[PDB]
Amino acid sequence: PAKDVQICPIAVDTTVFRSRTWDRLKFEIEYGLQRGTTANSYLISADKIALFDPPGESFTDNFVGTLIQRLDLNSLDYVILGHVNANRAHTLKLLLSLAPQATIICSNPAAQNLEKLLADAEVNNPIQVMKGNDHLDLGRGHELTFIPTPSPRYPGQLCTYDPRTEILFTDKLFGAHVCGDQVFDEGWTIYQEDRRYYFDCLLAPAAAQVSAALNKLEAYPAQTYAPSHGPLVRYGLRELTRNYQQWLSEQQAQALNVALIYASAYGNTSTLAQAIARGITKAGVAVTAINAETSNAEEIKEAIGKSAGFIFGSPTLGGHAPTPIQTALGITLANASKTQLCGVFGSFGWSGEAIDMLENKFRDAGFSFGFDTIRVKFKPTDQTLKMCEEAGTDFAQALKKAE
Ligand SMILES: [Cl-]
Repeated sequence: PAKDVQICPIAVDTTVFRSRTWDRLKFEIEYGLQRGTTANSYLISADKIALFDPPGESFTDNFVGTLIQRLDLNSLDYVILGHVNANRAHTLKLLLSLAPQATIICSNPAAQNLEKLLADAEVNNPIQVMKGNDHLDLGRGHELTFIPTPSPRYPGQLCTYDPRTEILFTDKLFGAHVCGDQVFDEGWTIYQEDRRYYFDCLLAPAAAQVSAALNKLEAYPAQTYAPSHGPLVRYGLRELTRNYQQWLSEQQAQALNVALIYASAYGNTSTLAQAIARGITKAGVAVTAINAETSNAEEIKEAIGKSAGFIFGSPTLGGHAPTPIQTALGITLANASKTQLCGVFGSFGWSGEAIDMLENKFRDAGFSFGFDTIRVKFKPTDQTLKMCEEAGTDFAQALKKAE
């Protein structure tokens, strides 16, 4: 059917707003099972009123339209962000015009990102940054605790625990891209494929960071996970968590590993990276995704230190690679043995010099390539993604053959 907003009370003072779509939201590998999705927003209305995670651009208008019918937006005290991107920032522009009094609650990386993304918006709501073990009291026992859970794709990711309701707001962790009528997750098997596919696409290339996150989240006695996507996780909570533990262990235990180092200004090269990673992991080879824009030098040395191959993905910005890709290249060249398999991909518009530069440097430095250098003009399509996944598989097979 058409996009809607499903509203449901879920705990004391707590309501979920699920923006639902039965169609494919984006051309991203994670939407591949084509079972639709939801973007979940949450409202805690106590002595103070907090809204978690307004949905992105496809959902902006239905969401604001629905929300104003339920809430006087001038009474909104807080907008809490589990993560930040241009997609979400679009909704925030409208929402914060209507709720000029509200304070933004988010992680420090999310904050810098938001400040960038809203540089030319007129909105100037204040931001309160939260780090681990910070609190925010909404009254009536809802003393929230914050838990940064960063990953290469979501550097600003922030989880939130509400002890009054025993809900852990988990943002991108523990979700599933599936649109259904059930607000809650009764039944294990119907969601099992979606949950594993979600893990495989989003989390497997960030296994060390995701393990670290789950380690922190164990300290909170959650009875429910309230994720960005899919049903709320109540009936499948323990089972899903044990499966995560097992899947993470599998990932970090595979004999071969690929360092996939990328950057992306508008998301295109990132979309390609996800696809290539999935082709690699589905072939039984681990991926350590590195977002060069947010990573540090020791991160890269470490990744290159344990990898059997490395792959660079880069956009072209004024005819050059982004600065973080240039510096990552140096660390890589300074540390990688010439026996590592090499790959190059990227998206571009008018020109793709960054790709050419990287291919040349790696060839000159005597590396063997595991797939033909990938060049995508502007926005990736379904076909593009499948080709990239197949390249990742190809890369993986080439590594396995080498032992
Ligand atoms: Cl983020």
